[PDB]
Amino acid sequence: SVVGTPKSAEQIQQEWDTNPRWKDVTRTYSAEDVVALQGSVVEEHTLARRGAEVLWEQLHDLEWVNALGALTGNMAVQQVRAGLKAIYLSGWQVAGDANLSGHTYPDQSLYPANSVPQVVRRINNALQRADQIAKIEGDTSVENWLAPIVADGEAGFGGALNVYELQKALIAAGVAGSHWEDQLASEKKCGHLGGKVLIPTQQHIRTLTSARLAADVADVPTVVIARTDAEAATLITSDVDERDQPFITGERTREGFYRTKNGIEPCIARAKAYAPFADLIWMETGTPDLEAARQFSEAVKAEYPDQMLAYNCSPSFNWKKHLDDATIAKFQKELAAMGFKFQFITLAGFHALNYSMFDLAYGYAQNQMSAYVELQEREFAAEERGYTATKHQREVGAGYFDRIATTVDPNSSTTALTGSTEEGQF
Amino acid sequence: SVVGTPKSAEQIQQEWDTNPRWKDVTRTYSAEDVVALQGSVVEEHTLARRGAEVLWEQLHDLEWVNALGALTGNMAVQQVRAGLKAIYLSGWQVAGDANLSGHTYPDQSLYPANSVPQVVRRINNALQRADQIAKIEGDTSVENWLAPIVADGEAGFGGALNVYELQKALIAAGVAGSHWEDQLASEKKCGHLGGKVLIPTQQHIRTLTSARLAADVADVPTVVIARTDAEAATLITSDVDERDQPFITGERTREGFYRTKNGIEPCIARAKAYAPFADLIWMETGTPDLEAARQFSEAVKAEYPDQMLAYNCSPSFNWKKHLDDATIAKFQKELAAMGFKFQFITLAGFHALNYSMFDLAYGYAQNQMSAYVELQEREFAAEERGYTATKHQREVGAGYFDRIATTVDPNSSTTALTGSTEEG
Amino acid sequence: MSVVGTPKSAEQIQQEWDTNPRWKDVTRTYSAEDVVALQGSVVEEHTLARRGAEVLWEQLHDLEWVNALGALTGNMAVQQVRAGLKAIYLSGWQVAGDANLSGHTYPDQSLYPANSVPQVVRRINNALQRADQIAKIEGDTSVENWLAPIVADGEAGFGGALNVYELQKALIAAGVAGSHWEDQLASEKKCGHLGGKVLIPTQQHIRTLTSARLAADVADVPTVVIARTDAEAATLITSDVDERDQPFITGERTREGFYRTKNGIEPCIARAKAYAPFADLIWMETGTPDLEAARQFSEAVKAEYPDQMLAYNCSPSFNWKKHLDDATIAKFQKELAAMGFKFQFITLAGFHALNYSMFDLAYGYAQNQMSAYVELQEREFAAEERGYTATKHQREVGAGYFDRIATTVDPNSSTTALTGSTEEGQF
Amino acid sequence: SVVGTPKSAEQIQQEWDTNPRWKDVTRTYSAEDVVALQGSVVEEHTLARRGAEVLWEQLHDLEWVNALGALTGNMAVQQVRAGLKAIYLSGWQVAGDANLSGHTYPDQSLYPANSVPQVVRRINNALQRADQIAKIEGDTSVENWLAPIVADGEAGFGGALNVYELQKALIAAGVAGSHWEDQLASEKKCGHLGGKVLIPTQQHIRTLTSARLAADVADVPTVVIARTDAEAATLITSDVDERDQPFITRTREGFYRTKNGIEPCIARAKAYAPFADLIWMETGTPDLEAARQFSEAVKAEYPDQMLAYNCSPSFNWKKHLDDATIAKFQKELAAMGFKFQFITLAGFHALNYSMFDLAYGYAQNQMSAYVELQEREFAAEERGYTATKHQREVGAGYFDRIATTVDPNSSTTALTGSTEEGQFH
Ligand SMILES: C=C(CC(=O)O)C(=O)O
Ligand SMILES: C=C(CC(=O)O)C(=O)O
Ligand SMILES: C=C(CC(=O)O)C(=O)O
Ligand SMILES: C=C(CC(=O)O)C(=O)O
Ligand SMILES: [Mg+2]
Ligand SMILES: [Mg+2]
Ligand SMILES: [Mg+2]
Ligand SMILES: [Mg+2]
Ligand SMILES: [Mg+2]
Ligand SMILES: [Mg+2]
Ligand SMILES: [Mg+2]
Ligand SMILES: [Mg+2]
Repeated sequence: SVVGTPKSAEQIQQEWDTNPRWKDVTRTYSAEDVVALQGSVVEEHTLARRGAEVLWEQLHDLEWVNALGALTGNMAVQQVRAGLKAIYLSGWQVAGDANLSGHTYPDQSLYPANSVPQVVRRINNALQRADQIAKIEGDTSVENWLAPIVADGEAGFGGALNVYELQKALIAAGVAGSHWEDQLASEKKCGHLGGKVLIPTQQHIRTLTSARLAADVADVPTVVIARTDAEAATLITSDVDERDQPFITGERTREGFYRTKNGIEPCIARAKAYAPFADLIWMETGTPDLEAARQFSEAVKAEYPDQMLAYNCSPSFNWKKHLDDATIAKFQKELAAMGFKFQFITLAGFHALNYSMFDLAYGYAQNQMSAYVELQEREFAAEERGYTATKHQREVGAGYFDRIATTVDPNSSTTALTGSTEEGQF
Repeated sequence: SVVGTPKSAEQIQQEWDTNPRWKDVTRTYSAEDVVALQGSVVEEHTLARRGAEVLWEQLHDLEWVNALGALTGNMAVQQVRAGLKAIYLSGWQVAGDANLSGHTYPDQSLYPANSVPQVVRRINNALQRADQIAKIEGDTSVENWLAPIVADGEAGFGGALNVYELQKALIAAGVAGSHWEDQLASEKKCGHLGGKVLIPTQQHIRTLTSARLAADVADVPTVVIARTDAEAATLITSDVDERDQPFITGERTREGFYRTKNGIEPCIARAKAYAPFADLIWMETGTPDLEAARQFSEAVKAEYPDQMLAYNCSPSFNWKKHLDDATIAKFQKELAAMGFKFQFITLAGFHALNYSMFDLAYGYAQNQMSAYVELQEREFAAEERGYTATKHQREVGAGYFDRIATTVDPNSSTTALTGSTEEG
Repeated sequence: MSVVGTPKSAEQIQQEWDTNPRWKDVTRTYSAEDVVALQGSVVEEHTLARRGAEVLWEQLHDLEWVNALGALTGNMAVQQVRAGLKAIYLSGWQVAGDANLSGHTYPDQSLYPANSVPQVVRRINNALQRADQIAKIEGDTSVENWLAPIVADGEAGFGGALNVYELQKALIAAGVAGSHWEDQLASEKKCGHLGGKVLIPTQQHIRTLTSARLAADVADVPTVVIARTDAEAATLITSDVDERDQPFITGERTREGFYRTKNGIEPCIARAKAYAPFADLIWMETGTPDLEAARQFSEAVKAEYPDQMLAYNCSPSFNWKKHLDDATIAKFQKELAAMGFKFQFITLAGFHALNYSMFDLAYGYAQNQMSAYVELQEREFAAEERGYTATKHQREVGAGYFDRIATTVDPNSSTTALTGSTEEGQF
Repeated sequence: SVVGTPKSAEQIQQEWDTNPRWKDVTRTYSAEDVVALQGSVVEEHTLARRGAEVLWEQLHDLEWVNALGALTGNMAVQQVRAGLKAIYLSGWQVAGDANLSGHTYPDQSLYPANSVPQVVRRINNALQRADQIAKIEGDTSVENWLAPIVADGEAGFGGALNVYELQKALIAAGVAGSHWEDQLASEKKCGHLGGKVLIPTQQHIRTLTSARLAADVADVPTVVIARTDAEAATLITSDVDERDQPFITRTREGFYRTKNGIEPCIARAKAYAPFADLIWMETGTPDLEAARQFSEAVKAEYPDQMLAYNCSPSFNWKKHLDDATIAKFQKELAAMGFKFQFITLAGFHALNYSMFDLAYGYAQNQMSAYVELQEREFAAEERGYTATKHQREVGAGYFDRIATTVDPNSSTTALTGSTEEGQFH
């Protein structure tokens, strides 16, 4: 069999040399090194390839790509139904409510390292079902159900090999892009939690190199995003890297960590060091501030004019405490003009899920069915805007599985939608 | 070690004979049969025991117990924060958005049989975290974070042994109660989908016997709920049971199923047959109708006066198409007076999750951050009603893990909440 | 937009069905248009399922026969291929007993979660991929194909036609080459050599085989579909509705409503003929390892379907030397191959190898401590003569492969694994 | 409900003060700190409690406790059937053939952190099934099917909170004991691989403190084992700890070079002793004299301190030792106070060799090779082997008893009419 035969080093090198995808991309390893790791067969990763290709085209074609954190398949389906063109998969939300330990965790890399890959696979499965249903329903209102997924690689759950395996698993699950931050994995934090410990600049370049190598061995053009936590972090594991030494105070903690001077200066320095290894760069920041965003963007683009940036529109900010309604309304449009081409609300799904169930349950506790009927009536009203989930049986594929059943046995007595209350009452 | 030493058959029999929990409960097997299956060690199932005890007390103490379908841990936490005293775990919602295949499924027993147990364990873990956080915060506003979970056993994913293993896994995960329906597992449907096939009355008694046996071997007083699908089902696998023969038309399908006359009559007959084996009885119905509910309740209670009933307030009903606002407002209160002591909205979580994300995403697609700020402002406003999740770091246990970190090393340089944007 | 994973047209699918000799003897009661209607906008490529199915089909026509042993761990499959076997058998019995997603030990009654065999297919493929990766960096060309095709157990499909469909789809996603499907009631499913088996009607099993083929067609891979009949020993059937089953119905029913049926080779031959248009291979479970009974089955099926390939379970559930002499045991698989049994497998080989080897080691260790372990280590050193490599356990699980990843990322790494290892020093 | 009501700080303190289990145990946190973390309900962990209690009793009653690495449930069942009194659960074997990624890995903490807990739960489930079957068969030949499990915590998969969560998950799964090593989690290695990086002495005390705290919050007396990798490791993350500074002698990564050998192992063992129920030093060769030097040095300061010894398959045994020394090896270690002795990778070698041997024979001679194995199994029945009868071994008789309890007249029970009933009795 010739199925999945690897490319030659010469073919890979020719693609690196000529495909404009790789115009601004440094690889410190060789094409021969990639082939050496591929064995005799390379599995095709259709959704990872398609998603990465679509995401790269969108980042260059659209004014910007925006996304909301999704922690369930149905969440991603509604994001795409509502007109969004990308899915954001938050590690924070996976820690809080969707990880393979079954526990609720704060955002400290506590959950099992295959948790985000499993949610990537789940979101792709949910979008595939919506795509399958749309086809049998003749629904062409959504152009692309398979929206690219950008997923959270955190600090890679250890060393370069832990990074490699997480990137490989995200690709197997069908990820389009992944982000990687310059924190110590054993002390990893939410960008907006305290107690952050940076790793040396060269160690994060190793992480970004490992993430690219896993994508190259998997033969897919995954979008690699570099995140820096240097705006708030006051600790670093080591002063070994001369690029980090300007910020080192000389003081050490009892753990052996070095105190370091935080702020935009070390973020700009790290962003420039990461740029040759990053398709997008993201700096975590303490406030939603267009002027601070402009300072970062202008400083990076002075050295790397074509470097695209990413911006976390964090729910960890109290928005109307900091900004007026006019500034809130223009916020993403203004960032887009500075080169922030991927913009995302990390914890949108956590807030939508927790608030909506609190609101319904509180009403139900007081007024029982009156509270539920208020929601059902809002759902009927949303059908005008394209909402379909009021008809919950077809939404989860009852019509699709009926079509499988009648394909196998046209005369089946046990199909689902005929005689359903959905057919009768909706 | 004497840890987990089994009870004697004599001790089990004495408990069956004297505990009022077992007043109305038929067991066709013996205490000796239970001990024979327990090996040398019986694992304690703390959350299954506590949950089952609390649920049984609530069903007798409260006017009624009501619940909403939860498909994530955080959903269950908000249900309890909002004042609900029980969690409903829908198999439909697990099929649609929370099962171990990773696929979206319609409600036809397509997902792996350990999926509902995993969500039971997840909900218990989430309620335990809320309980842990409440303790370190000195928050006494919720009396019982460990609300009892009633979970969906569907048709047991095969035979009596598949039923046994699902009940055992639900108990291991900390379930309080489980429901079991008289459908053929291979053709299982949502109560409000078509194409339902019943199994014989005696086969469902075998299912209910197996569910009780698994609870007895696990030494926990799990609430066992019998569901009948006979109101809409027009097929049955076999005419072997004389109790089913009055409804058999004599016609068979090409699959070998028997046509049967559906409606309230076979539901009442099956409910009476199931009553000695059921802590609660549930009949699926085509419309939310207080008079039809009364007919069912009065017919069952004529033979079994103390028999408690359960009612699915289904989102599969178009509520304002059938009922006026006054009838909707009194609906659960009126059912409670008829003996429907467990009432639940099966698909509440699916609708809350899908609608809230559609609404936010649509607004965000049009107006970006303005749409998110509308939600954040609703969250701030809900703090007056007891909503806490606006402070998302403490909500998922950042303060609890900080307390572990400072217990291990009081002088740690790397705790999370100090210097957080949440604090500042 | 991206053209990655664009589906084929119904016309292209139909042209393949009409002209590819793979489909020469294959009946599909649904249409090419029906397949495209179920594929949405994007078809995921299943590289290992495609390659495995292609290799298995070629092997079944090229080799005198394909033989396999039940594997329940990745390392088991790796050793089977290292030892020269060209296919992996994945037993549902072994998954029930020691490798299923419940974490429980079960008898073979479809008690475990339905995604358990797919997970083990993915595990075996991952293990063979690691052996393939290691062989490449070691310049080891002693094994031609590390990615041996996997034939996996679909049992009775864990419910209805839709449960069958989803199990086949998950087996394909995991990289299966072939899957087998039996005519038992899923709710009463048994090991072929346990009692209490309940058949389903002939037409219901054709529905199962149709569903298994449809899932492979929608996944766009030529999966090998194996039909198994349990009619040799089963004395119960769910229904007398199918006229093909009525000749064996006694008329008596159990209190469960099952019909008693006359078991033996006659209903197996009848069912095999009914299944043949829907089956790449046919397997009848049998009560004893008997070459003459195998010949009777083969000749009866091939009289109607001359090119129909057959499969044979060389079951550990047989007491072999109670039934056969050493000469008959030695020629057994060769003689079956000449009758058209082109896939032959020992279902529970892994269970017996694992359980016996650990009992033997643990018993010796309980008595004589390190002397018992050293006896095993010395047998491993001795087996290097036969091509065994796992004595060097660090390279066997990829320490050298991960060192190569580490030095690709950072040539100057201070923290690679094999340099300074006791394996480098002492082996 | 009063089910799972927590103990008071006063009750916990009274147990710490008076139970001889805690005689040699330092806790740097308080009883009040433990109660503060327990919420309103404490889940009972029956198998973790029973296993830890049995293991502690065995370590004081038996000349020594020995074990083999088990990576499947059936492996553990055969170890107990054969007369072993403890199960060892190797992280190396989980990396190689039993982890939740589905991948084959070298021993570098690459697999998901809940992998060893899942195998603990699996082994307990398998031993429970063997116990259930033994009861219905009236088989009293094994006194305790629920042998204590000692499991691998590696370097805790990150920080003190990752340690805490792994210990909690091992306890939930029913572990009796867990081991924890002084390596950097991001660079973790097999004891017998190169490229090991130590963490500071105080950082490992933090790990051991976190492992004890998780057991205290879970209210079970888990056996906590401290492992040092200082015999071979030539790197350490930091020179911050004055106890480590005597061995410090930097790399491009910022690691400090350190002088390896028995001296830093003895120093670390003494520092860990107040926080460790057993202490284990990885070593380069199986050497009774080096073991004696370590044991005598630790017991000089901590006379009752029990030790653990890895009888590693990573050693080429007959290259280093004669048959006489191999025969007495565990007995001699036991006399030095090595009360837990284990062959880490026994299961990997038994599984890989047995399938290679069978598959090679089958490739050459087909059914003749399988019949050789089946005949060895029949022959082993004299020594107590039961798995030749594979249907009863995996619980066909147990599930038949469930089926007939539910419906005595069931027509679909498994063993009646089976080939096992027909051909093996
Ligand atoms: C948790 C952060 C996001 C992150 O660090 O991924 C936030 O508060 O937005
Ligand atoms: C799906 C049903 C509930 C069920 O059958 O569990 C509904 O529509 O409410
Ligand atoms: C259990 C059978 C195999 C099977 O039915 O898969 C045997 O005994 O070989
Ligand atoms: C891999 C080691 C064991 C370990 O470090 O757990 C060995 O070689 O024995
Ligand atoms: Mg994150
Ligand atoms: Mg760049
Ligand atoms: Mg249901
Ligand atoms: Mg009753
Ligand atoms: Mg099988
Ligand atoms: Mg054919
Ligand atoms: Mg280890
Ligand atoms: Mg000590």
